[PDB]
Amino acid sequence: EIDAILLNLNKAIDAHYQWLVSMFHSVVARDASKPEITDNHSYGLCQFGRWIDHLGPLDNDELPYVRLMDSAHQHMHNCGRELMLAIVENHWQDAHFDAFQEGLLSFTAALTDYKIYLLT
Amino acid sequence: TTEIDAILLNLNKAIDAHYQWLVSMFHSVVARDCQFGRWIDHLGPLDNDELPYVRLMDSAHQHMHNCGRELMLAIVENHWQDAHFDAFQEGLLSFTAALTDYKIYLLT
Ligand SMILES: [Zn+2]
Ligand SMILES: [Zn+2]
Repeated sequence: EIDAILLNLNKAIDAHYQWLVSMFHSVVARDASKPEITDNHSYGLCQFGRWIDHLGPLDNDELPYVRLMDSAHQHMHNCGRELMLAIVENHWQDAHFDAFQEGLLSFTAALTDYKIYLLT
Repeated sequence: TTEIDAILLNLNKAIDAHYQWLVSMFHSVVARDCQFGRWIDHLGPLDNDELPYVRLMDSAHQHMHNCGRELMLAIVENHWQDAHFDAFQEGLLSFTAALTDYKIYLLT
C-alpha cells in the first residue's frame, strides 16, 4: 500500500510539468487550451484530483496531510486558470505569474510532507 | 545515511528549481523581455557502481537545457513549430526519469 501511494505522488510531478508546458504552448499557438487548464473546477479532471476524490475512509493520523495536499492542489489550478484568462484578455500583471509560482511550490511542499510521514 | 540524505535533498530541490525555470521562460515570452549543474560537477571522484547513474542524469540535464534554448530562439525569431515543444517536453521527462532511477539505487 505504501509503495502504491508513493508511485502516485511521483506521477503527479511529471503530469503537472506537462500541464505547464501545455499552458505555455496554448498561449504561443493562440489555442483554446483544454478543460484541465480552463474549467472552473479543473482540479477534478486531472489524474491526481481523481485519485484524491476517491480515497475513502481516512484515519485521524493521515487526515491532516491529505487535507493539505487537496487544498494546495485546488489553489494551484485556480491560480493557473486566472493567469490564462488575464493573458488572453490582455490584463495580465507580474503578480499573476508570482501567485502561480507560489501556488505551485506549496503543492510540491504538501506532497513532500506526506511522503516523509509515510516513510516513517 | 547522512551522505545519502544529503544527496536526496539536492534531488528534490532540482524539481522545484526547474519548475521556476519553466515559469520564467513562459513569463519572458509573454512580457517580450543553474544550482543542479554546479552540484553535478562537485560530486568529486566517483566509484564504478554509481558512475552510470551520474552520467545519465548529467547527459539528460544538458539535453533538457539545450532543447529549452532552441525553443526560445525559435519563438523569438518566429519560426517555432509544435515539434520544438514536443522535443522540450520529452527532454524534461527524460531528466526526471534519470533522477528517479538514481533515487531508487541509493535507497537500496
Ligand atoms: Zn492537477
Ligand atoms: Zn538545470
